[PDB]
Amino acid sequence: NLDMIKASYITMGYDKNAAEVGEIIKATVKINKITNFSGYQVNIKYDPTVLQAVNPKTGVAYTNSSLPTSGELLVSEDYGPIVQGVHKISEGILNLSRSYTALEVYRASESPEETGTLAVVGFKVLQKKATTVVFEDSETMPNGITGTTLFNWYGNRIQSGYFVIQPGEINSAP
Repeated sequence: NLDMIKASYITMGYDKNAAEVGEIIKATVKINKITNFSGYQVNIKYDPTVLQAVNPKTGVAYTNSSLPTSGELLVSEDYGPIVQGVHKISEGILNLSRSYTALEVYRASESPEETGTLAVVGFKVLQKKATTVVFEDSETMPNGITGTTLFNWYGNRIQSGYFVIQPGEINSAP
């Protein structure tokens, strides 16, 4: 299962599938063909006993309020992006949101951002043990599509029409 694909989705990709205790894998949240996309909320589940959420480009441990590192999308300052992280690190739960707020300015450009990366998080290996990270619904995302909510530039929730592609195993027991 690889990308280069016509269907609309959101996924997570790894820069590597395998790593030693203490090494960091960068996990990138990214989307494909989301119509008039203007923001995301995602809820991420991982094994805290096995993986530690860190900054991907420094290595410093995330707190319950750490920000994701930015992607290619949602960084145009003219459209007023706001970003927030509300985590439960001891349960292995990250919840990240970033949206444009100046939607009228955005709509006026007639140039929607529909495909690209959204967010980069780091995962430092604490045990070289078989482990998976998932998008997963939360009690707090009543409307979450498998732990995801995406919006368009009218401020509407995208209610269907895309796939949530789970990222696949880390350090798989061969």
